[PDB]
Formats: sequence, C-alpha cells, structure tokens
Amino acid sequence: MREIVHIQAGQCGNQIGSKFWEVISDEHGIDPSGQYVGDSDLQLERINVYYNEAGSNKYVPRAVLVDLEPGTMDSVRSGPFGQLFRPDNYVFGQSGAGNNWAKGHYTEGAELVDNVLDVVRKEAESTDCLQGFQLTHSLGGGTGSGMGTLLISKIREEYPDRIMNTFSVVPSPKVSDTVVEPYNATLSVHQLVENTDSTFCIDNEALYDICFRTLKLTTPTYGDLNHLVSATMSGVTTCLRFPGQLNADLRKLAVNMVPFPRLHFFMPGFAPLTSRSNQQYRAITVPELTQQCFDAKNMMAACDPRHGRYLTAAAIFRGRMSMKEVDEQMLNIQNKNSSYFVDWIPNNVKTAVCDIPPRGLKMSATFIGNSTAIQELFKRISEQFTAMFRRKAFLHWYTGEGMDEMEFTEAESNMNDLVSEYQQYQE
Amino acid sequence: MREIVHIQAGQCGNQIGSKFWEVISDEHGIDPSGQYVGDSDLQLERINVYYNEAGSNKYVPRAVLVDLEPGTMDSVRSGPFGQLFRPDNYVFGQSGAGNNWAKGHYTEGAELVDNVLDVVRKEAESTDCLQGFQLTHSLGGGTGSGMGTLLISKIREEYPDRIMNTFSVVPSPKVSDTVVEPYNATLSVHQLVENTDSTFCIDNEALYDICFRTLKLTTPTYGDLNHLVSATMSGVTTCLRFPGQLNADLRKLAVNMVPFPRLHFFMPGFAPLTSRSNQQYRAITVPELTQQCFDAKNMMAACDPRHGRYLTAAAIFRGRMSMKEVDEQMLNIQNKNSSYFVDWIPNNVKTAVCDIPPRGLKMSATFIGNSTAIQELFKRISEQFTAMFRRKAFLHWYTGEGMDEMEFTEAESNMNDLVSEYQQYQE
Amino acid sequence: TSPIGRNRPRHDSVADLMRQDMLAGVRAEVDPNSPTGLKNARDFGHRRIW
Amino acid sequence: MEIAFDLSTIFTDNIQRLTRTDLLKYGPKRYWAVAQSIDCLGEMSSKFHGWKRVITMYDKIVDHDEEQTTYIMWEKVNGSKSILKGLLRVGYKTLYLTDNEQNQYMEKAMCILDFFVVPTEQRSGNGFKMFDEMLKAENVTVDQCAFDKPSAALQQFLEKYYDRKDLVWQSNKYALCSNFFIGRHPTVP
Amino acid sequence: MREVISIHIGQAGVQIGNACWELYCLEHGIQPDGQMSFSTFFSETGSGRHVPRAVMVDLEPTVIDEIRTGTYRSLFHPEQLITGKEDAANNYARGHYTIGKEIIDLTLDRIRRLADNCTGLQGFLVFHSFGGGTGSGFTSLLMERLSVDYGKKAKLEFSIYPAPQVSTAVVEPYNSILTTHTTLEHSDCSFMVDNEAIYDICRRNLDIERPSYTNLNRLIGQIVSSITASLRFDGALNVDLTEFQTNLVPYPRIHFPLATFSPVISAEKAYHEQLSVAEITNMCFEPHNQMVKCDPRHGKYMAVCLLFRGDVVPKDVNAAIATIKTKRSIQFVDWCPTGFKVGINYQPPTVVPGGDLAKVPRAVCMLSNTTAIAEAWARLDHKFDLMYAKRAFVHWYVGEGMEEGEFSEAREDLAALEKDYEEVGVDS
Amino acid sequence: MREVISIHIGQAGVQIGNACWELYCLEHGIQPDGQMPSDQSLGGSDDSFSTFFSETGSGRHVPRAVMVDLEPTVIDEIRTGTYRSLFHPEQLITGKEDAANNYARGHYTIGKEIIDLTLDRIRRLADNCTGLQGFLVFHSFGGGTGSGFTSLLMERLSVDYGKKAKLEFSIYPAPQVSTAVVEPYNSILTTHTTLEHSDCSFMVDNEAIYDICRRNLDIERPSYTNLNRLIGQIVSSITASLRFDGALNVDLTEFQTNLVPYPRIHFPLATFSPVISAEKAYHEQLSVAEITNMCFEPHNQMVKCDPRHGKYMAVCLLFRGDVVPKDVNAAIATIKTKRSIQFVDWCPTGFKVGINYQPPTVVPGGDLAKVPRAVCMLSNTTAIAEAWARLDHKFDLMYAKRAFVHWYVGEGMEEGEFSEAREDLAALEKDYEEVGVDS
Ligand SMILES: Nc1nc2c(ncn2[C@@H]2O[C@H](COP(=O)(O)CP(=O)(O)OP(=O)(O)O)[C@@H](O)[C@H]2O)c(=O)[nH]1
Ligand SMILES: Nc1nc2c(ncn2[C@@H]2O[C@H](COP(=O)(O)OP(=O)(O)OP(=O)(O)O)[C@@H](O)[C@H]2O)c(=O)[nH]1
Repeated sequence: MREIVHIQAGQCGNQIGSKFWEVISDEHGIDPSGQYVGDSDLQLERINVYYNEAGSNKYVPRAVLVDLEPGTMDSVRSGPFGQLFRPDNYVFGQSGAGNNWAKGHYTEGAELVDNVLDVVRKEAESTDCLQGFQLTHSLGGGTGSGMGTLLISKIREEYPDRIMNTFSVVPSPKVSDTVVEPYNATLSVHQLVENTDSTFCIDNEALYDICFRTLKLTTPTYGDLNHLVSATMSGVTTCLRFPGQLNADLRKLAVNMVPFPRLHFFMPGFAPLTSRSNQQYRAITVPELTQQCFDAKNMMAACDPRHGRYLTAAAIFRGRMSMKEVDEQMLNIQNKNSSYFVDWIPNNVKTAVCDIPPRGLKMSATFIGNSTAIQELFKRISEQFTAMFRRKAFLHWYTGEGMDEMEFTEAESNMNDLVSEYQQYQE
Repeated sequence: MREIVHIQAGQCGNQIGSKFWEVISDEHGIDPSGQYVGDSDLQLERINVYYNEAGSNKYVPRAVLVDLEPGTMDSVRSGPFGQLFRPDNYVFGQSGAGNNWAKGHYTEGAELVDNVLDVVRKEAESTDCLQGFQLTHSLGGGTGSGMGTLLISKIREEYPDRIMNTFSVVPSPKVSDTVVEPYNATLSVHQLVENTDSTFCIDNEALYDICFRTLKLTTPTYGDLNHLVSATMSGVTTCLRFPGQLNADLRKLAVNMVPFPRLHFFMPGFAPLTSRSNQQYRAITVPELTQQCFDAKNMMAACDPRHGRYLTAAAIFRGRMSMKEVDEQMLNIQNKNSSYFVDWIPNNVKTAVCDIPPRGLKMSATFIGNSTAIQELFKRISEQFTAMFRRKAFLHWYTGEGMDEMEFTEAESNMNDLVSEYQQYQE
Repeated sequence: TSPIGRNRPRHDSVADLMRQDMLAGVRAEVDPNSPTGLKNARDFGHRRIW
Repeated sequence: MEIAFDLSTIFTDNIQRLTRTDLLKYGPKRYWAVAQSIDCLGEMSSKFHGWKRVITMYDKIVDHDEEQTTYIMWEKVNGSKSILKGLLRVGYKTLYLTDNEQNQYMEKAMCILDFFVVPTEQRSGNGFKMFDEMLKAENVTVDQCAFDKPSAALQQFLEKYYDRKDLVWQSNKYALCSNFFIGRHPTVP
Repeated sequence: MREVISIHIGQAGVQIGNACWELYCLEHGIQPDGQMSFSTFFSETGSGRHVPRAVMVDLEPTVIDEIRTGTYRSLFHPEQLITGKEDAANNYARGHYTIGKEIIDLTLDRIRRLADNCTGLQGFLVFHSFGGGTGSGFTSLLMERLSVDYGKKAKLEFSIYPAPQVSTAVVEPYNSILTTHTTLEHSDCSFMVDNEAIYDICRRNLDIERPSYTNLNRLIGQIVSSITASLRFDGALNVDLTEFQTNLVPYPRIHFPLATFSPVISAEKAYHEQLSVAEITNMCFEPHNQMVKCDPRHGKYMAVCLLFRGDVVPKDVNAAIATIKTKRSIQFVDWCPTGFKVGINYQPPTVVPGGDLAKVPRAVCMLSNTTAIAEAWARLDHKFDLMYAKRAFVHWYVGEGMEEGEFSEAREDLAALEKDYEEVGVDS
Repeated sequence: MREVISIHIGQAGVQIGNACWELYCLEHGIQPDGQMPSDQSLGGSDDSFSTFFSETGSGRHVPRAVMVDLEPTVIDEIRTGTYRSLFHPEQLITGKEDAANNYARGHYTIGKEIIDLTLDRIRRLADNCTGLQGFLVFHSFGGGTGSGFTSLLMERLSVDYGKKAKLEFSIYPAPQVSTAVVEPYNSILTTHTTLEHSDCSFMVDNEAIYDICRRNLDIERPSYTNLNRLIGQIVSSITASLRFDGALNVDLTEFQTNLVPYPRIHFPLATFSPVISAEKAYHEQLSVAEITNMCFEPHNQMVKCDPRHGKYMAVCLLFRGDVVPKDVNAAIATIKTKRSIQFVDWCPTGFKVGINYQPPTVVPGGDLAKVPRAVCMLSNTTAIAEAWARLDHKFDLMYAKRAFVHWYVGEGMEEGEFSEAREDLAALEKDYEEVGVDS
C-alpha cells in the first residue's frame, strides 16, 4: 500500500544499500536465502513496503542495484545477502566513471540510464500504491554522483508527485580521498536541490568520530559506518512497516520538516549508541535517548548544530514508552535550547512513536534535524570548488566528455544560493 | 531518600572500598555482576542508598574510584567484584604519587581533582536527596593522604551542609613500611580536622593484633583487615538501609558523639568477633556483645582506651533483641567504668538497634568511640615528625613540588593543638 | 600460492553493540598461582570468620 | 554462537579440520561463512577470557609465518542456519624447554594455542570430542604436546580425562606433561 | 574483464618486463612454464596454459634470445617475441626511420591481435628507456602509431630516465630530447625512473653495496604491480586507470608523475620494525626515497596518489594524510585543496625468492605529480645544449634520414614543457 | 603502561646487559630470537612484557635497550651469539677504537663521534614508548668507555629528558682486586657525573661478589658470568614491581622518595639475600625472617665495606614471591630490636617495604637455587664513605707524582679537572660524614 523502490548507485551507495538490506532482513526476519524465518505476525503485516513476493515463501527485496563497474556488483552478489536480490535487478556497466561526473552523467551513465529505468519502472508499476523512491550514493564520486543525479531527474520527470528520498554521503576535507570530488559534489547538489523531496546528508568524518568517541571502536571499518547509516534508514521508514502510537510516514516527515521547497537537507542520528563497556551500566530511557539524539556529537554530519538554528526536528522513537514522557522531553529540549531553534516556528519537533523496537534493542530513537548548520558543508565544498576553478585545475577531463565550462559556473552560482537561503533564517 | 556517595583514594582506599562493596552486596543480595538476587524484600526496599539502577534489575554502586596509578584501577576491575562499578567512575592519572603528599596535593593529584569533582558532582545531583559522602584512604601514602584531603576540602566547599565521613588508616610505628609516612600523616591531619564531620581512625597494628589474638588468624593478610574495616562500615550505616526499633543515621551519631567541633576522631569496633575454635563455646548475647565492644582489645585503633576517659560512645546494635537488656548493659558499662568516662557528661553512650543482622550472624553491634586516647596515635606521629624534621630528613622531595617548611611547621603545630585539645578533658 | 581474501574488512562491530540483550557480563577466573590470582585471593579476598 | 549459513554443504563433519590450505581455499569472498565463524569464535573467546585483543582470527591464521590448523564444532539448526559450539586452534612449533632438575631441552613440540567452548554450550562432554578428533587426525598423544598457559579448567579437564596432572611450567609460559622421554638434552643439567 | 596490454621495447624495457612478468607469475601462482584475477595480465588458453598479454620487441635479438632460451621459454607466445636483425646502436634515427620501419608493421599486427582478443581492454603499458636508441626512436614510432590507431585507450608508459651523473652512453641527451616530443603528446601518464635513484635506494634502505640491474628491475616491477593491483585484487577504495589519470593529471601536458615504494627495507631490519601505516606514509615523502634524482621539497606537489596494499585500515590512512598535510615541508599547490587520491587493496605485495625485499604486512606506492621533476629536464637541457653547441654526433643522426630541424624542435618542445611546469607551479 | 629504557655502556655494561636481558627473556617467556611462543600471553599480561620489550607487526618483541661500546668486540660477539636476532640491529652501536681505558678518550675524543648516534637511537626508543618510567644505565667506574662515555651521555640525557629517573648500576673498584692500573683516575673523574646527573646510583664491587660466590654458592673459581647473573637478579628484583602486580608495590618514584634523604645522598648499597647453592637450600627453611636477617650481615653486601662502622639511613626491602606483610613486620621488628644494626636518630622509620607476587626466576645453568621467596635489600648507609676514602687515597697516591696525567691531558682534558673531581669527592665524603652525626 506504501511500497518503496530502493536504488543504490556507486560503490558507496551499493555497500550502504547492502548493509541496509541486511539490517532490514534482520528486522523482518528474512532468511538470507530469501525465506521468512520470523517469529511474529507483525513482520509480515507490512513486508510489502520493501520486499516483493516470490511465491514459495521467498521475499525478494524491491531494490535496483546499479554501478558502472561490475566489481562492486560482484562483491555485492558474493556477500552474505548476495542471493537476496533478483538477478535481473543487477544493472552493471563495463567500466567505472573514474570519479568523473561528466563520464557518469553524459555518456557512460547516459547509455545505461535506459536499462536502469527499464527495471525501475518494472518495480514501480508492480506495486499496489507506490509511496516513493530512495537513493543511496556518494556525492564525491563520479558514478554515484553523476548517475544518481541523472536518474533522479529521469525519475522525477516520470513520477512528479511521488516522494524522492536520497541518502547521499557528503565529502569532507578531513577524510578526503579524491582529488576532484568537490567538482562532483558541486555538480550533484544542483540536481539534488531541484529534484528531491528529502536529502539526508551523511558525512564519513562524523561517522568516524561517532565510532571513535561514542562506540569507542578501536579500528572502525566501512561495515560499521554502513551499519550506522542502515540503522538510520530503518528508523526513518519504521512507521510504514510497524504500528505505532503516533505514526509518521515519509510524506508526513516532509510536510512537518521542510518550511520551503528547497530546504530538504537533514542531519540524521541514532539514540541508543552505547559503548561495549557502558552497555550494562547505562539506563536506556526516553530522556537519555532524547539528549543523545539532540547531542551534537551524535549527528552523522560534520557540521555542528550549535553553529546554527534548527528549522525543524523529527525524532522517531521505537518501542513501548509513554507519550507524556516523550512530550515533556521535547518541551524540555525546546525550552533549554531555545537559542538553537527558530522563533518564527512555534513548535519544531515532530515526534513519532513506534511500538516495535529494533531487534535486540529495548527502545530506540532516530533523529532527523533540519538545521542551518548544513550550510557549512556546502560552504566548504564551494570554497574548494572555487579554489580549483580559479585555475581550471582539472576541467579538461570534464570538457572531454562534452560538458562545457558554463555548466560549472551555473552549478556554483546555484549552489551558492542554497547556502544563502539557509543563512537567511539563521540569526 | 538518603543517598550516600562513596569515594576511594589510593591503593589502601581502593582495596577497602572493594571489600566494603563486596560486604554491602552480600547484605543487599546483589550479584557480583550487578544483578539483584536477594531473597528478601527488605534488602531492595532502600537499595538506593548505596546503589543506582540500570533498569534491567541491575544496580551500580554510587562509588567513585580514584587513584593516580592505573595499576590499582586494573587490579580493582579484575577483582571478584570488579565489574560491579561503572567504568566512567574510574578516574586515574598517569603514575602514582610516589608516597609524596606534595605531589598528590599540588600537581599530580591536583590535575585530576577536577575530573574527580566532575564525576562526584554528576553522581551527587543524580540522587533524590543526598545525605553525604564517605571516603576510604590511607594517611601514610601520597595519593590517598594528599589528594583525598584535597578532594575533601573541595567537597566541603561545595557541600558545606552534607555529612562527611572518612575512614582513614593512620600509620603506626610497629608495622610501619614507608619511610616518609609521618610527613604525609601530619599534613593530612590538618585537613581531616578542618573539613570532616566524623573521622573513624583505623590502625594497621590494631587490626593485626585483633586478627592475631581475637580471631586467632595464623596468616592475616590485607583481606582480613579490609573485611573487619568493611564490617565496621556496614555496621555504622545499617539504620539508613533497614528498619529498627531505634534508628540512628550518620547525622544522629555525629550529633551524639561530637561535643565540640574538632573532637570528631572516633574508634571503630565490632561485637561478634570470635575465633573459629570458640564459635560454639560462647553465647552471642547482648551482655557479651557489649563487653567485647567496650573491651580494649577489640578496638580497631592502636591507642589504649584504658589511659583515657571516653567523651562519648555509640554502640549500633543489629538483629532482634530486647531494649531492656541493651539499656541495662549500657548503664552497667557507665557505672562499673566510671573512671573511664567523663563526669561532666551525664550520659556518654548512644544506642541504635536495627532489626537486620549481617548475613550469618544472629546479632551484631558496631562500636564507635570518641575517647581521649586518640591523642596517643597523634603523639607518636608528632614524635616521628619532629625527629625527621629536626634535620629535614626527606624535605627536598616535598619542596620540589612547591611545598614549604612553614607549611610543615604549621601542620605540626595544629596537630599538637588537636592533641592538647583532647588532653584538656583528661584528668 | 594464490591471492588471499581478507575477512577483517567485513567485520561489523556495531551489530553486536546495538544488541544490549546480547551482552554476556561473564568473566573467566584468574589463575590462582598467577600473581594476579594471589592478589585477588589475599588483598581482595578474605577468610570467613562467622 | 549462531551462524546464518548451512555449513553442512561445505563442511563434511561436525568437527572439521581446517588447516591453512583449507582456509586459503575457503576464502571469505565466496565462503564467508567459515571465516566469519572462525572470527566470531575467536572474538567470543577473547571476550570471555578478558583479553584486550583477539588471538584467533582467520586473517591472522592464513598470513602466519608457520602452518596452523583449526577445529570448529557446529550443528545443524535449519535450512540456512547453523550453531557454533567450540574452537580449537593448534600448530607445530619449536620450543626451548626446561624439565625438572634444570635440564635444558630444545625439541619440536605440538602446541595447543587455543581451545574454547561457548559458555552457554559448555559441559555435556564438549571439547573432549574435538580434542580426541585432533589426536586421531594427526596421531599425536598428550605426552608429546604442549599447553599454552593451561587454564585452571584445562588443568582439570586434562586431569579428569588423561589423569595427567602436576604439570611443569616452562619459562615460555608453556606447561608440559612430566613425560620428557624425548631425550637428547642440548645442555647438561 | 579488465585487460591491459604491456609492451617492452629495448634492452632496458625488455629486462624490466622480465622482472615484471616474474612478479606477476609469482602473484597469481602461475608457474614459469605457464601452468597453474589473472585475466588482467594473462590470457587463458583452452588447454590450460596462461599466456601473458605482452609484446616483447627489440631490434637486437640478444636479450629476446636470452628469454627464448631461459626459464620463461614456455611462458610468452612465440610470435609475441619480436626481434630485428641489428640494434639501433643508441641512435634515435636508426630506431625511428631506418630500422624501426622494418618491424613496426609486425609489432602493430601483434598489438592489434592482442587487443582484439580482449573485450575489456583498459590501456597500454609501454616499458622502455629514454637513453637508448631502440627504446627511444622505436618507442616513439610505435606509440605514435598506437595513439593514431586506438586513441581513447590509456597509454601508461614507464621510462628509464637518464641519471644526472651516472650514464652508460655518450649520446643519451640527444635521444632523450628527441623522445621528449613523443612522450608528451601521445602518452597519457609517463612514469620516468632514474637508475641512480634506485642505486641510492638499494645502498641506503636495503644496505646493498653493489646492486645490479636485477634489483632495479625488481623494484620497478613492484611499482607496476602496485599500480595495477586495483584491477585484479579486490579491496576497499579501488582505483581504476581512468580514475588514476583523472585524479592525478590536472592538465593535458602535466602527466609526468614520480614513483616510490616506501616499505623497502632489509630483511633483517624488517622483523624489528613496526612498519605501521603512518610510518610508511611518512617515508613515502622522504626526498631520498623517490626513484628520480630530484628533490620534491624544492617543487610543489599538485596531485598525490597513494595505493596502499595489505593490512591497511582507512582510518589509519586518514590520520596519516592529516599528519602529512600538517607538515610545512610537504608543500602543495594552492589550487588543489584535496591533493590526495587514496587507494587501498587487500593483497599484500609478494616477495620474490632471492630478492632484496622482505615480507612486509602492508605496502604503499606513492605516485606524485609534482613540479620538482623539472630539475631533471633542466639537467638534460644543459647536457643537450653543451652537446649541440658543437654538434658532436649530429651527423650520425642526419645520415639516417633525420633532419637537422628535429633537434631544434625537440629542444623547443622540452623547453615549453619546462615553462609549463614553471608557470603551473605558481600559486593563484 | 609502565616501561623503562635500559642503556649498557662499555664492556662491563654490555656483558652485564647480556645476563640482564637473558633473565628478562626468561621471566617474560620470550625466546632468544625475539619470538613469544605463548600465544595467550600476548593477550593476557600485556603490561608485564611491555615494560622491557616492545612489539612489532610480525609478533616479535624488541628490547628497549641501547648497548653502546667504543670498540666492537663484545657487541660483535653479541651479533654472532645466541641473542643476535633479539636486539634491534640499530640499537647496538659501535665505534672502531676503544677508549683504551682512558676517561678523556671515552669522553671527548672517541665519545663525541658517536654520542649523536647514541642519542638519536635513545630518542627513537623514547618516542615509541608512551609511559617512560626512567632509565637504567649500566657501566663501570674503572673503565675508559664506561666512565668517559657514560659521563658524556648522562649530562645529555639530563638536559634532554630531565624529570625521568636515571638509575645507574656501576661496578665500583674493589679495594684490592683491580684489573686496571689507572682506574682510580677514571673513577674519580666519573664521580662528578654519577653525583649530579644521576638519581640513584648503585655501587657494586667485584671482590664482594667473589666472596659472596665463594661463601654461599660454594664456588672457589668464579668468573664474570656469575657476577653478571647476580646483578641481573638485583635489577630484575628492583623492576619487578613495574611489570608484576602484588601487595604493597614500590615503583621508581616511591623508591627514590623513600631511599634518598638528601639530593647528594643517593648512593645505596645492594644485596640479594637468598643467594645459596642447590645443595644447601634443602637444609634451610628459607623463611622471611632468615632471608631478612641475611640482608644485614656484612658478608652479604655486594660492596666491600663494613656496614657496622656506619649507620643505615633508609632501607628498601623489595620482597618477592610467597610473602605476607605480617612476617615482614615481624622481620623489621626483630631488626630494630638488634643493637648492632644502628640506624640514624632522625629516621624513626627507615624501612620501605615492597612485596611482589612473582617469585624469582631461576636461569638454567646458574648457581642460584630455586627459592619460594626472595628479597633485595637496598640500603642508604654511611659505610660507603670508607670505600670512597680508599679510592680517594689510591687516587692521591697516583696523582702525587703525576703518574699518568699526560695520557689524560693529551686528549682534551685539562689538568685541573683531576683536582676538581678530587675536591668533589672530598665534598661528598664530608657530606656523608656530616649526615650521620647525631642531633
Ligand atoms: N560510508 C561509506 N563511504 C564509502 C564506502 N565506500 C566508499 N566510500 C566513500 O565514498 C567516497 C567515494 O565514493 P565512491 O567510491 O562510491 C565513487 P563512485 O563509485 O560513486 O564512482 P566511481 O568511482 O566513478 O565508480 C569516498 O569518500 C569513499 O571513502 C562505504 O562502504 N561506506
Ligand atoms: N661484573 C663485571 N665486571 C666487568 C665485566 N667486564 C669488565 N668488568 C670490570 O669493568 C672494569 C672496567 O673495565 P671495562 O668495563 O672493560 O672498561 P670499558 O668500559 O669497556 O672501557 P674501555 O676500556 O675503554 O673499553 C674492570 O675493572 C672490570 O673488572 C663483566 O663482564 N662483568
């Protein structure tokens, strides 16, 4: 009734999506072979949101895996949940974009977006009532960024009214591993602002900081970061799949969160993140989850919320808890942090409580914050973009694929407007 | 309703605190893992006095463990009740104070006292209604004797109205094992006099004598001494945790036993101490417990009470008993030993009868004694200090951390003033 | 010889961290003859007296 | 404890001998189950024992300078689910041994590097089956093997099934049986 | 799926190719006779033999005869081992216009046959030396023909640059200047290597008093294996050849990166060293560790590619990169805020039996595009000017079809390239 | 992490370090090739072997030691010996010509050539360690290298690190058994550096340990190996508290605080009490009382001096093994009751007791019997002033006629340095004389 189409672009997006599908299968009790090995009737009540029915008690995810390089696609196929996805949904090219936005958008992604849409449409028109799409990609890469923006534009043209969600990993200087990634990020933000309903900005540096300080992980890997992102993704769309005392779907969150059409960039989070040592000596209650959701160190974006003012916030709780406690916690947060919330919005937090906690967790809370501090990431990206564009640093690679220099100027100017608009409502 | 915050400083303090928490968990039926496995509802009725809770039937002691040497922290964590304490409550420095009062009180422990105060405060406002603090340390070391006194002064500054109990292991010449311990003891006594409501002076020689002659222990290690001290700890505060016919908390004992502000140095004790051979040869009745509490051999301080009249005494009984027996026993002790009690105070003995005896004991009684014989321990300490300071034996180590000789002279003068104050009421 | 695959990059430490119910809380016993064992027995352990 | 794969389609026995060549063949790329099971058992052993690091890892075993073999006990649970029961990693090593009366020896002896059973799956005769399977696999008796810091429990287990007690502890934190009949001492006592 | 063609021209290129293919056979477990991931370098026949995707071409048949009589007789395809009648004799003109034309057609036919047999061709790996006559002139001709024929395909050529002082020929500057024109217009990424620098590396790091050409070729083979390991070994942060060029090459003419392999250490000292990621990253940037006799401190870095191998964790890489960027001596251009392209792999480098390298647990190959490489071109400019003010051996060139204007044109081209580096190294 | 760097200088220092590191490898279960066969020990007592041995990526353990000698004979003997693959190759530093038993050669001329390399290696070691506790310096007073190079290196270490503890173990010249003819000069000259830049200097005599070996071990012809083994036992007993856990620990700072009364009074004696043959340990109970009583016998001191003629100031009893503190309290009680053992009147308590739960490790092939408990008494007594007086008298006799002064003045040393060092040692003797006077 509220089915969702999931698409993963690039290595980062593909790995994040694989971890997300593993997490979801754990939540719904789906055997890695595709069978249902659950123990409750609530898991099958709304399993159609993410999974299709294969008949013989097999549930194939409604996911479209796309990458310009077959290596990551084969790695996904060979993983623990490789047999989950339908083979015809694997859409792999011949060679990767080589961290080139132009390659991944104008030529190499252009002669593959047709095959991508031929299965995106097949998945979409096979649903009772489509709720929207979700994308996982990285803004710094070529394949992820360029092909994701191209596919976003194609889908938005094909499905103007559905909800378009993107879980995009934003590059940062502190963990930079690409020379031309600011170019790709600046080119991607242009399309993200115009053709998305909600873009959940995620940053690798913040995930490293979380895994190092909060979880106290000595040697974090990409598995840990992808698990954090997967937990956030599962929390965001948990009111669709399980009953709750106060339901809130994707469209409800979009309505309650964005004040203006292009202010749909959010900082995610997760409440019960606790170290191994402190697991037994910490009381997991609604207040604790509240101050950990609103803690600056728990945000999965590099920017610090204390440097800006919150426009809107959304904390989706999971588990059995009294609504009075949740409401008083939000009132306390509003009153204590009144300086960090906009005064022209009476109440900022859109709370939602879900009855079913995550597996192994007594209760949880997924935080979604729409703060003007998001402008910091785009300001840094624009600074790097201007620094390289003043000298035409790497533009011959992009011009060789047909994209002209005028596009870079438009992308920077349009992305500069996005920074100003967030600064407009920041005092 | 009346919570107590526990602090452990130094190796001796940490070991005594570990023994004390082991005994308390035995009394409250607390599993060494933190779970509650008690068989009686009385134990859990007021477990909040010494334990916080973590929800899933797990209680964490309100204990702050501090030592500048991380080795003692690791030893505590690796003990039988090691995983009972919260990891955040462990506060440690880089290396031990090196048996230097100056180090721990001015540089090495003064660096860490800020973190110690932070964690202590975080525990303090976590209480519904704080009663006070109790600290375990040794006056012969550097970490304990110096940093614990610094923390005592800071706490008394922060909480001037809450009770402050210290169980300090004063040095003795017979079992002395540190060269520079007179300096540390003489420097610590000033702070103990100034910023403490009730000091329970404990002596290693007295504990060894008790273990050798009363319990007839062939090889008394530090565990037995710590167990006796911990039994005194549990006996003192039994009325705050269990109901009884005549209840006396720490404030009641301080009111009864302190005629003048500086005379708050007590002598601990324990009634049912008997050898293994004579377990069946003796009847544990109120007269026997009273006699053994008021016996000079059973007292846990090296000073002989026979050479000094008692100012005030306090026998805190436990278990089912008659209060006619107790009253007549106290009257008999007052009358038959009229020379051992001050005449200007009509009644010196204060009684309290809790209704819950220690596990395995039919009835117990803890003796607290504000005798004038306390001057003997300080007389010995001042003799040693004068002998060492006449030639400045080890003064360069202390002066290398910013201390001064005038500080030593002032500490000695104030300690002799306390000795003279105790002697004033002798006859 | 042949190329060798690595399993460390596949490790997911967060998965065990989320499940608080999966915590054990059980520690192995120290060797009595080891110096830590003697310390535990003597300085932290004690003999029953009543 | 539980592995989300049907190990019966790969492993031939409930207690399978996994030498270094077997682990190299069973790489995590296509045989993730065996590597993940080995790593999970090693992590569980390290957590139980209180160690600050894991000493039994598939990656650590395969890249080790000298060959080692690992024994894993599993059981069938469902179509695509299996349960892990215990771990046993051993290998041949050269040891500088010293017997009674300060006699110096230097001989090749088989070491028991790791021997663990899941705490909730202990007792019920577990571990003895793996140890017997090992001994029958490479015809090694207890008289010619070495124990790495034998735990109080192994010290008893070997006492209660091989009656071999009152072991001697070598300088290299290894405890061997009193059977020093190997001879050819490099240094006279 | 991801195939690459390797071409070895001249004695230096052919011997480096011998070392490279020994290393690849060791890496993939392929026996020297061809019997046994590998699809990148080797083509599998129906009978089970694996044949390298390599073309060994040289006018002088001596070294190729050594190959055809040596241990690797059965490895290479017999038609891929192309020989002439007589060498170019350190003459660019002889190898370009006179003797190169004899076998250019056969070489191109073999290259085309190799290219048509692979569906996922990624690029070319041309191994040669600037100072030679064959490896200069014939490489120029062959690579210009390859650029005409293929075009968009990558052309990554590895060249042995003449040392500032150590030399084995008197006409090296002439040939190097002449080949500067072709290595600048056709090659997509040119890695020049200095013999003197590798000699210094072997003397200092490996404590080898008398290194031979075998050791130099083994280090070069290790570098090429590190470069191409992302195409045949799975790992986090894969780096394709196109990705490599995009991240490393800022301008069409600025395509001359350096090369180094930091975890080169003596076997005895290896067991007593931690060799952590931070340490190897720090010693990548050592001025004496680069394999070109130039000082990277004098120049400013423009783009750095770090291809880690073995047991490497991305957080350690990020910390090492932060530490490197904090250092004042390591100076980057202002217009490249993110100068590092990091690649990681799970396959540790293999150790050649009898080699000078130890079994390190992790390795890294730093490939820096820096302006400091212009010093070598300045040295060759001085050498060419000194040797051309009197026209020492110009007659040997003009007597083999080459025109006098070629020398002036090549000198002007290299001067223009040096000026391009000088004008791009400045800040904005 | 409590971890200490040890420096071995000269032939005597390097040869002593051989036995010391053999003992450490035996104690921590480390093979002579650097491997640790015990797989579980790596994940267990991490702080135990981290004090003396580092760790690499391949699992080998590298000692935190720098053995430096101006001539390469003994170091090359190491590099060709059993432990050739234990030490880091760059931590074994050599010259080409020795100091030729000359202080000036080892200090200025041959010293300054490799002092920079030695300091670089020490700094590289210190940067790798995170919890550096102090420095252990092994050398010899009467040598050329072990005197001059030690004097040159101690001052640089003091000006570089500073607050770190510099505990040096040295072979003091014997009153009669002398293997050199100019060793009074070297010892007098190195008195200056052992007095200022050191923190707790332990003196050792060869004749004293020879007599101890004869009386206790029942060996009539001993050699340097036995002496080095005994000194290694002493240093292991001293450093046992850092690497092992036990009741009443004593680290380096506690040691210096308790045992050093005044800044210049830092020259304690040394005696490992339970030294006995295997054929005699069967007939002895080896209880705490008797091993404590053997500490104060003059026949057990490892400096050829009579403690009766002086007065103890501070005593540090570092017990190890099966020891309970009540037996120790009884032992000090009995010692205090003894009138022969005279303490100073200004030290009412002079016993700093440390107990460890790790028993002494017996080296195979050694002459030390296996014992359940051991004690390393380390007293700051005034009887060492008489050994200083003997050395001063020998120096005065040698210097009255200017016997070998030209050998020293020909290598950069001024002739007035002899007088300066003589006056410094006279001042030290006067300090030890005036500290013992009753108040
Ligand atoms: N949180 C995660 N970030 C990742 C992961 N894999 C890569 N990345 C990061 O993604 C960024 C680059 O994105 P990608 O590797 O996906 C480049 P992409 O594949 O989109 O394009 P092509 O290179 O053209 O194939 C860079 O920050 C990587 O460190 C992952 O599993 N998780
Ligand atoms: N205990 C002990 N003493 C030694 C040893 N080797 C030398 N000595 C003593 O060291 C004293 C000084 O001589 P060396 O140590 O050889 O002098 P050095 O420090 O090597 O200086 P150079 O002579 O310049 O090489 C002599 O009086 C020896 O008795 C040894 O292995 N053990």
